[PDB]
Amino acid sequence: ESYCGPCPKNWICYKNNCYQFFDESKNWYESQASCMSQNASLLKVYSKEDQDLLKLVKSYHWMGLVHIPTNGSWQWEDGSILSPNLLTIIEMQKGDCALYASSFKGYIENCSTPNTYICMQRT
Amino acid sequence: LTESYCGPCPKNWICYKNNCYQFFDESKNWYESQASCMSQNASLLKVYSKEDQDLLKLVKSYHWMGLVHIPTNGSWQWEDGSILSPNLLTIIEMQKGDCALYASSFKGYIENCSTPNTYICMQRT
Amino acid sequence: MEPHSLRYNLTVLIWDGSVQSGFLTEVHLDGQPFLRCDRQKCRAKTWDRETRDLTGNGKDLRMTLAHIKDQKEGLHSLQEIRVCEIHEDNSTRSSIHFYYDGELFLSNNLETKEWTMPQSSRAQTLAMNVRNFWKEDAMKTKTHWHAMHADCLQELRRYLKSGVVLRRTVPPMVNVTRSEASEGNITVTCRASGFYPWNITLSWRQDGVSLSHDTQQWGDVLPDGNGTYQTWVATRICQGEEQRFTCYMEHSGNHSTHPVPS
Repeated sequence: ESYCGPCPKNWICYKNNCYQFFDESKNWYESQASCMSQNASLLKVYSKEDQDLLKLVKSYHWMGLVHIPTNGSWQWEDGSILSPNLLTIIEMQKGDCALYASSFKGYIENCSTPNTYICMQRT
Repeated sequence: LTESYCGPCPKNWICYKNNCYQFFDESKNWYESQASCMSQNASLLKVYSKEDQDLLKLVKSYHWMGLVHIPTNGSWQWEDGSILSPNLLTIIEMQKGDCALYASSFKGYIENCSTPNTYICMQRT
Repeated sequence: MEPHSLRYNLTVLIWDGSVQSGFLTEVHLDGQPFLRCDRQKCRAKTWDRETRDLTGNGKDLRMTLAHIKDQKEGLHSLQEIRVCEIHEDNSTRSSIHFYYDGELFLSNNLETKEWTMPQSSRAQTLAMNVRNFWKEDAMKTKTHWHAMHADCLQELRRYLKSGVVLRRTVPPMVNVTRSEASEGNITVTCRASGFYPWNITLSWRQDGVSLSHDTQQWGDVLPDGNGTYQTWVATRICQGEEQRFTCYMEHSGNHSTHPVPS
C-alpha cells in the first residue's frame, strides 16, 4: 500500500495505526482524558513488528498500562491483558501506572506525577 | 472527527504531513546511505520546518541526514541543493568532517563522511 | 588565564527502593554558580534551551538508577557530572563521571574516550549494572558519549561568545604597616587585598635579598566574599632597620616593591 490511514489530520501513520506526542505534561488520568477527547486512547503495545518505530522514541511517556493488585499483573485501559514477552516492566517509582521507554520497556511511575504522553488510534 | 489518508509513501514507511520517513538499522557511510535513499526515489532526511517535522524532536540516537559542507563559505546545503534555513538546526562540532548526523531536537553533529552510521530516508508526496 | 570551564552536576534520589520524581542539575561556569534546574524550571543562581536539555538528561538518569541492583533501604543518590574546559592553547578537555552515594564508579573523557572504573569492589559491581544497562539499549553507540562531550564544549563556546563569562583580573591593593612595637624591635606586615585571580607571590626582602619562608609569618588566602581574595605576610625587624625592608609582590604579570612607610 502506497497509502496509510485512516488518521486524524496532523497525526503520525505507521502500518494503519495513528500516534501523536503531547509535550504539555499531565498525570495519568489527565492524559487518559486528553486521549479520550480525540476518540483516541493512551499507547497500547500489541506487536514488536507492527510498532517497531517505538524503538526510536526518545525519553519516557505515559501509556495505557495500569496495575491490578487483586491478581497482581498489568492490563490496558480498554481491558485486554499484557501479552507476555512484549514489554520488560522495571520497578522505578512506587505506583500503579507505567511510562513507556525504548525499546519495549515499561517503567512503573506514580500515577499523579506529570509526564508527556503518547495517544494511539488502532485498527 | 475528520478522517484523513496519508500518501503516496513506500510500503510500511512513516507518513506525517505530506512526508514519508524510514529508519535503516544497517549502518553505512554518508555516500553509501545517499545511494540507498536514491534507490527508492528517496533522499536522506532534509529539515525545512520545525512545525511540519515536529515528530523529529522524539528521535533517539544519531542518523545521517542530507546536510553537506560547502567549504568556500563554511555553510551547509541539502542533497537537492537548497541552503540551510538559518535558526532551524544547531550544528555541533564533533568530528572534523564534511557531513552531519541529525539528533533530537533539531541538532546536527559534524561526522567524518566515511564513518558507518544508521540513516533516515525522506520522500515528498 | 587558567582555562574556561563549564560543569553540569545532575542528581537523582531513591528512597526505600523508589526513584523520586524530582532531580536537580546545578550548572557552574568558570567555577561560579550560574544555573539551578529542578524538573520544572531553570533559574539563575529565559532558559528554554537549558530546560529542554537538562530535563531530558534528568529523566535518562532516573531510568539508569532503576537498573541498579540491591538498592539498600533508605536514601541513595546517583549523579552524572559533566565538565569540559577550553584552555589558552584552544585545546579542550571533557569528562563524564557517575557518582553513586557520592563515590565515583565510572568515568569517560575525551583523550581515552574509553570508560574506566575504580578497583573498589562496589564500584566494579555498579559499573556492571550500568554498562549492562547501556549494552541492552540497541541505541547507545560510542557516538552517544562522543556527542555528550561535543555538546558540553558547544555550550561553553556559546556562553563565552555572548560574554556571560568575564575574564577580568583585579590587581591587588597593598598596604604596609608598623605593629607590635616592643623590646626595641617591630613587626612590619604587608597586606594584599581585593585581588583576583587567587595565585599570588608576596615576600619581604632585606636589601633586595628575599627572606627565608621560616623568618616570616604568612596569612592564609581568604575569600574577601565579593569574588576576590586577600592575604598578608609580616616579619620581625630591629627599629631603624625599616629602610632596608621592602615587600615584593608578583600578580597578574605586574612586579612591584612596597617599602615600610615612615
